[PDB]
Amino acid sequence: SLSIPTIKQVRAFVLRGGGADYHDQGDGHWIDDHISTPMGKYPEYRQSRRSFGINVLGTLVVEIEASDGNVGFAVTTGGEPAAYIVEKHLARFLEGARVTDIERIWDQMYNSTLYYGRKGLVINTISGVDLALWDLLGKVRREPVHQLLGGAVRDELQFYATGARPDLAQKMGFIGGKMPLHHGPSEGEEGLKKNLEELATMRERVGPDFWLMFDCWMSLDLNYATRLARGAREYGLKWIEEALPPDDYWGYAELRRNAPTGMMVTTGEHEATRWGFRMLLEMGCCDIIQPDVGWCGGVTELLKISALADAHNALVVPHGSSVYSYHFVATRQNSPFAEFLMMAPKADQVVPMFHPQLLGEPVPENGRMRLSRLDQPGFGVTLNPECQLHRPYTH
Amino acid sequence: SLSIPTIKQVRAFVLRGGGADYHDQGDGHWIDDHISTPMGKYPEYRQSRRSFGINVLGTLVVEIEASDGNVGFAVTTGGEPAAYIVEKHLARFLEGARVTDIERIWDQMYNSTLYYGRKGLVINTISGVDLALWDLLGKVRREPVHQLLGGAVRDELQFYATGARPDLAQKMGFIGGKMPLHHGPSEGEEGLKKNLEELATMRERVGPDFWLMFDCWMSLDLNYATRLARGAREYGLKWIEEALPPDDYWGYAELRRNAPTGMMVTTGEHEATRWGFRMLLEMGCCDIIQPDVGWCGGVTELLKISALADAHNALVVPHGSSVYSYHFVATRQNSPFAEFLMMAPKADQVVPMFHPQLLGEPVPENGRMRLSRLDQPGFGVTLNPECQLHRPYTH
Amino acid sequence: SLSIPTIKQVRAFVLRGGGADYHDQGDGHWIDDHISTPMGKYPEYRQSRRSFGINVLGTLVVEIEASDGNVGFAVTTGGEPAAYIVEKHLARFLEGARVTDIERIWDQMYNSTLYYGRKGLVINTISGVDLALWDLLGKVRREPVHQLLGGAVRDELQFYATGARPDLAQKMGFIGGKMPLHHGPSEGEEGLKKNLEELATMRERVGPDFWLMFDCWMSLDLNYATRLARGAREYGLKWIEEALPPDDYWGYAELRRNAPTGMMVTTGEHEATRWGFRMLLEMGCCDIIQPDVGWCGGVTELLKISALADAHNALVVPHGSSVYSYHFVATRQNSPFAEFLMMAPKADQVVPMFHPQLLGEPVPENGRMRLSRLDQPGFGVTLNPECQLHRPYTH
Amino acid sequence: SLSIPTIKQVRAFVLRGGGADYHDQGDGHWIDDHISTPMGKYPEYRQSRRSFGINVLGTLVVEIEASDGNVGFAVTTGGEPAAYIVEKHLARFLEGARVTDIERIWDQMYNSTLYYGRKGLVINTISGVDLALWDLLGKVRREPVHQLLGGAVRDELQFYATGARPDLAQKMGFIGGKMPLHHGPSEGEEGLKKNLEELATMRERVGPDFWLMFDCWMSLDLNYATRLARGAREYGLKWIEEALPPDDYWGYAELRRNAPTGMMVTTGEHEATRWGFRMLLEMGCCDIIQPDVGWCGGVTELLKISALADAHNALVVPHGSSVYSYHFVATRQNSPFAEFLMMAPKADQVVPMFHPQLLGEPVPENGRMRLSRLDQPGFGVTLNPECQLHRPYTH
Ligand SMILES: [Mg+2]
Ligand SMILES: [Mg+2]
Ligand SMILES: [Mg+2]
Ligand SMILES: [Mg+2]
Repeated sequence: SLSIPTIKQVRAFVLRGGGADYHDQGDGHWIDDHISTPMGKYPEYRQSRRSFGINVLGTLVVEIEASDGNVGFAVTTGGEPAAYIVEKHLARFLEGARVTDIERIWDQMYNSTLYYGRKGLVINTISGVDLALWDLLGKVRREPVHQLLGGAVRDELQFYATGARPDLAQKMGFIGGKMPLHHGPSEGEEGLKKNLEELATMRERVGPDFWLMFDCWMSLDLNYATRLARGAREYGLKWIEEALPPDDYWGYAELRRNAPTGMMVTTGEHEATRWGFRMLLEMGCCDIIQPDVGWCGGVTELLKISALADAHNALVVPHGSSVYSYHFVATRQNSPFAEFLMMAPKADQVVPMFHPQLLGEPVPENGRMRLSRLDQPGFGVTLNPECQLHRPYTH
Repeated sequence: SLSIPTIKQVRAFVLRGGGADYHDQGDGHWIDDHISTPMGKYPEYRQSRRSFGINVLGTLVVEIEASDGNVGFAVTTGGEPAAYIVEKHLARFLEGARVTDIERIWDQMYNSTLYYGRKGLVINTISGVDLALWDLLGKVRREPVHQLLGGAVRDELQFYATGARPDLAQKMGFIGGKMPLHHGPSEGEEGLKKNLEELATMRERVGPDFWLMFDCWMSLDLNYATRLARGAREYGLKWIEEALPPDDYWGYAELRRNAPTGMMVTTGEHEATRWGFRMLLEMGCCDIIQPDVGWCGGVTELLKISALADAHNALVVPHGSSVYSYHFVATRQNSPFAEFLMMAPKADQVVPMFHPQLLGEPVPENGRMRLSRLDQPGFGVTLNPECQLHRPYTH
Repeated sequence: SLSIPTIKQVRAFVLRGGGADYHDQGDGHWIDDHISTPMGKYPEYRQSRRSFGINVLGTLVVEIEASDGNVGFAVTTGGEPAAYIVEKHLARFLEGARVTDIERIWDQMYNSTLYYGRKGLVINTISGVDLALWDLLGKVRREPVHQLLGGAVRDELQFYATGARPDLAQKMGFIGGKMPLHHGPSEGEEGLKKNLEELATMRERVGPDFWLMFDCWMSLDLNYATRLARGAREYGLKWIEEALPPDDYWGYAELRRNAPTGMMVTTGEHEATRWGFRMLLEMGCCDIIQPDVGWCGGVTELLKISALADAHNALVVPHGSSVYSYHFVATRQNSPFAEFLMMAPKADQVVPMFHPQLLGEPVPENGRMRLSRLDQPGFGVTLNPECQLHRPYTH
Repeated sequence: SLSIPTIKQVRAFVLRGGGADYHDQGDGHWIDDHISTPMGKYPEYRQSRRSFGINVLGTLVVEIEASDGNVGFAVTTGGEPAAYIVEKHLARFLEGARVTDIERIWDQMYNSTLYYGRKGLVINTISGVDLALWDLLGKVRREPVHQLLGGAVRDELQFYATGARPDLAQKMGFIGGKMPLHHGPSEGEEGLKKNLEELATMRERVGPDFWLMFDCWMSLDLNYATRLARGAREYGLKWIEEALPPDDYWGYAELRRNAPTGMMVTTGEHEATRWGFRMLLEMGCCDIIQPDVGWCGGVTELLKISALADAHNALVVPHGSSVYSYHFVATRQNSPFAEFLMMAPKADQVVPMFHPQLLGEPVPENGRMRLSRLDQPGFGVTLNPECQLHRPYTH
């Protein structure tokens, strides 16, 4: 049988400016233009999410070198504190292990960090290592990750675009456009009117069939979300996303019940592990779960989260994670379409989602992506040599 | 990247005499010695399960030849009627497909047979094909199946033994002994006393720590099972298995609630798909689910069933399926120990579980199985040339 | 009215060796002596919790300097990664604020870190800052923290002692002794017998009335915990703590239902926020919630958690946090007794809980602590000059 | 540390004519002009609430003198019978106690009156003493009560006005207008038509965005309330308040379910303690709880009620209690806006809510109140020397 290499060393680097950390941006970007958030109730933190620190972490790069010379890697959000965790804590569970010990390594990472993990940063870190491991395994086997995950179930991926210009997204071939909500509860009725006006304007431009969705980034309360959803019915809003904070399971269940018949309620990008998603599904909190592969626990855990959704006959549409989501969703019956975040400042052109960190990163063409483009080993990308890496720790 | 072969042809064969169909035995075997079943209420069908036709199907052998010459295969219960389904119906979804299209092929087999499937024989058939596909993928990758399923999470498997001699199993290093219940409700109080006498005798021989369990093969009613469990508490019975018919979800939940504190209720060998097991788990029907990989939908579906169990923090101890279960359970955190069926007529020695069909089949060595022993490609076994195959159908 | 000062600067430091991070110990300590944990299923990580990295973070020291010269501080678990969060992210919400803006500062810290927080390390960090804020407010007001929290409701605190020697704790005046469980599920029946033997031995030494408890540090599964509790009834075990991982709300509810009548099930030291505890209380997961003030969100959030418990008429016995818990529990009707960790290596004498970091730290005197002893401003302690602080980051 | 004074004496006085007892009015006031109540079914008690005795108690004034000369006080509804309770019963728990023993004193007051308390008058009395204690503590510390309650979370309070002239309230800067319902179930369809006509007239005058609410003072039945709410949908009614009697928890839950999507159901001004509000929240009886600080148990208990609402992510908008509510709500994230009762006979001008009892009482200016106006110690008000006090009892 094939001689399986062992893991020689694990390394963590930090990278800043775009890439995995969607919000690690500069000035003039739609993704930081008055997005409604839980902090919006404070005027001083309403115009910019960066002002309250959404960009304090940056990107965590994890590299895993095997005894055969192969090197797998992945990028996610975490930066220096995450690098500390990788170098000082998690490395011990990987070094010396066979590259195929995926399930065992994940279990040790999760159980060993349980005392300060469960959700958030620690899970982001575990996800990063996990992705790097799958990248390495793919490289060792000389096959793309989708083939290690049961194979694709569709010949191409179809995308909806997230950004402030759903009208421009339609012209680019996308199947729908998810817009950021710009006004929250603290802006009262005037803000609600402005929210609905924005949706109305886009509906007029795109026609009655193009999909339109609202992303609320955990910024509303039950009543406001209920009224926004009801008011959006007139414009055929397909779904309302992350209306409430992730810990409010009860509120999501109520919102889904009070929502217009046919309109979906989605959430999950800030939820983690099979247990977090079990709570969402069992309490009937949403119609679509949206875990981020780089934050929910990685591919190993997403496989379990996905199977849970399968049993619940629920749709799983991961929070756009570049090739990390593309390789995964291609193999899932429960993920008929995918999210493509428009990282161009004015959302007026398609650019790689994790630009400029990944070389070889495919992007939708007329809103689609042929599976044939994901034919390289692992996740099929290489780290851009132009991105200055920083290794804050060693072990 | 590696050149993935396509599937050239699928073939179905029938084999009789032992093997995958555990009950396809001759005379004098403990496995057919007055085992309590739902038919026990009829004196004419009480002594032998073969009398009511538990051995009417025999073994289904599925072979899948790839364009590179590799041939994967698997064995399960189904015989001629299953071969008909494989050759006349399922073959079309596999031939021409890339060997890595596992998820897509499974979905097509299940959705195309829904009108006459869901559970039973049709799922057994789908499972056999699925197993042959995983064997083939392992051979193409030149790796044992456990490495394709996330890698082992333990260095060895530990087994409990199923048969009429738990005392002898103890001497052979097994961690426990599950014995068949010989008397059902129609045999009244005398039968109940006999059941408890057999347990008492074995408990006396093995000491207070050795695990002892009762397998009831769907033969009881709620009250009888309740009383049997209570009476068995005095002997520290670890669990009572398949006390009721598979369709009685409600009864299982009630039984589990009325069971002695600490004693477990298990079931599942006659349950199929992620949805069947979701019902068992959500309704609180059992403490351990026991799907048979060759009957529940195969490895592909068992992965999803297992993930569901993970979310429910439930134990999964698959019904023994020789190498097909060994390779799978080795990779699951939720499967700490495994079942080994004692197929020797008097359960007084260890013999290959699927004897005589599988050459190279590993047997437990003093109740354990080092993972280092499962180092060959696929499921690591070959079809015994001695077994005369029969090809009932072609396509 | 009193002139309220503003916050001039917040600083984060890292300290190693004992202190707030209970597990940051050296060799020969009972607290690292074969404690049962979720990693115990791996022989390599069974003897020492330090081997899997329970001591990788160390202590986070937060200092908050006000415009009047007063400086509040606190210690908790978090180290360098937590310091990064404090300096690079949280500082902005405090500097310039009036020292009395506690509720507003907490809300901003939590809502600004939601995208990578909710539980774990980020909450530990928020908790440390919150504790330093309360220490500062107490110093500005020139009053002990208990007087800022509604005043004491008892004249003295009474403690139960946690460590491997409940017998010695009895001789030192404590009201009970909580001992660490040393064997988990992977150690089977032999381990279960050993666990019960240790309990039996201690019960024999202390008599039938002295309280005895078992701390399981998230290491069991439902069935094992069920059997351990039943076996411990013979020895009058008062409660079984953290039997299951924090994310298994469903399992806890089941365990509490199957627990011996009168025996309590407790958990919560690894749970955070009002919402995490709402889930525990509403689902009937435990009889006593045990949040750690330095990990659950700080005093500000613990006040809300405590009020929730009040409505549920539930007991709240916070995980011991030295003066940070003493000042809080003294004011709560729902916290009749408190936890005191025996940090002496052999748990054979009383030493300061957060030794050697806090000068002026009060120790129980014959198992009790008169409130008259907590008469100094804030939390009444000073940073030990001996401890060499490290300032990893600035802002 | 600061030397904390003790309580020297507690005194209770009675005051009549306006003030704390909102309904202790004379002729010609909107607050007594055909308000719908549970007694409305009797024609003789329909025109005036005073006719059935809503004004039989008057105001209870509680004074607490400390050893340092400081004197705290508060006003609420209770009069002579409440004074009896204060002087003859509650005084014993306060005199001799340190002014900071807030939690202990409250507990003793509640537990000692449990046999004839729980809700109603007795709790009003406890609330009065509790407020006087917080006023005293604020005076001793020389800080406004909001700073003792975690500090303000907003720079100003925004108010909606309660009275028969929401149109005039809009012109005065208020954010909304809550109108009293004038017709109940016994007036049949004619009365329902008149109720909706009144709402229609006000909606025409104020425009589509100004908030309009209906206060029903416990006067309806489930069906009538359901039909009124449905009929008010046309006029964008924001919420329907106290539709049913306080003991009908089941009815409130049903009403909230049958209510127009987006319209809120509120109640609680006649509910008391953490347990009363737990029942409301857990049974899903309302979207907003409206405890009166002077009737629900005081600030000490409202802190617990508020925390409960926090866990339930529910809005808390206290039933206008002058400075007693202002100081509290300023510190709560869950109380974004406040109620201001228009005590002017024709609701055509702003006058102090507790006029003429409190000197130094702030009032909304153009519908808002800067937190800077609540800068005096305690609740910042003094008893008006012109109000003839009466001390019916001594002890
Ligand atoms: Mg989103
Ligand atoms: Mg069985
Ligand atoms: Mg503990
Ligand atoms: Mg009202």
